[PDB]
Parts: sequence; C-alpha cells; structure tokens
Amino acid sequence: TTDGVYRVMTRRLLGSTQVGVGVMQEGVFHTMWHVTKGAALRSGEGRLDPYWGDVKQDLVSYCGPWKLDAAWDGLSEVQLLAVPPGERAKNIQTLPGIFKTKDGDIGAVALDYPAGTSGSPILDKSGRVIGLYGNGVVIKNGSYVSAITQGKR
Amino acid sequence: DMYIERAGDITWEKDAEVTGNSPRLDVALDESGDFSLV
Ligand SMILES: CNC1Cc2ccccc2C1
Repeated sequence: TTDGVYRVMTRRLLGSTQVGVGVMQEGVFHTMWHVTKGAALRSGEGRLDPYWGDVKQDLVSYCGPWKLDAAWDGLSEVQLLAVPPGERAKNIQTLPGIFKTKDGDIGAVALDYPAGTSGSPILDKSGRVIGLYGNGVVIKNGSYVSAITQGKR
Repeated sequence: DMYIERAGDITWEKDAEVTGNSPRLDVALDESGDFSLV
C-alpha cells in the first residue's frame, strides 16, 4: 500500500506477464481501464476492489475515488516514468505535443513502449502525476503517440 | 487473476534522458475509448 509506481501482473498466461502499470497515491490505486478491464487486484495477501471507472476515459481506480488532479501546464517538459515489462523503471523527459479534439486539447507524449507499460505515470517538475501513459494513436509514419490521460478529482 | 508489485517512487529525475518530439494532431475519441486520426 505504499505510495509509488507498481507493475500489474498476471499468471494466467505463460509464466508471469506484465499487463500494465499504475499509481498508488493516498490509498488509491490508479491505472488504465484497458489494463485490468475493471477486475479485482491482489496486493500481497490483500485484495483491491474497483471503485470507479470509465471505458471512454480509459481509467479505473481501486479502494477509493480518483485522486490525481495535476495537469500539464501546456509549456514545460514532462517525464514519463516508464516501467517496461521485465525492466527497471526509468524516467524519460520530453516536451509533449497536443491531441486536438472537438472537445478541447489534450497533451500527448511521442514515446513508444510495449503495451505492458500502459498505466505508467507522466510527471511534472514537482513530481505530481499529470496523467497516465498508454491510450493513444499511431501516426502517419507508424510511430506511437500517447495521450496524457488524466481523471477528475 | 492479477496482482501488483511495487517498482519505485514517483519522482522527477534531474538528469533524465530527453527525447521525443511534440506533434500537434487532430484526433477523435470514440465511445469505446479509442483515439483515431482525423
Ligand atoms: C518497438 N518498441 C520497443 C520499445 C521498447 C522499449 C523497452 C522495451 C521494449 C521495447 C519495444
């Protein structure tokens, strides 16, 4: 239950497989819906039950409501704390681009990691989580760009 | 059945590697939560 970044694992496939990542903050676990499909999670001998989720936002929280409310400032570089399958956590600094939608603008990071890295946090210079990595699009040249996906608190 | 394993603290790293560009893209988000290019 300590604050920090966590791997989401399953043993129902061959070996142990990392299906994603998430953030423990203020007693609540935060990840992307497509990682868990809203299923319960085990932490040691304890169980974490889903509390809130939304397929369209592609987010889910466990044990309480969504706690992360920092937002990209629109101007400064950020850091992806990528936690790739089988690999040490590592910070990658980048200047976000922008997803333009009919409903407004969203920051986006042009960084490409395995699908199991979904749910890794994106941070501002104060260390606050401004969103989660892993819901995005493939652009004309074939590379991957993730929205900075943030919930509501 | 899914389980979680701690991987680190959430902190800004002062001398992190810098990379990636900054594309401005028109996108649409469908009811299934999938983004597409416009
Ligand atoms: C083709 N994408 C690569 C990017 C990456 C980074 C760490 C580990 C694995 C991989 C797959």
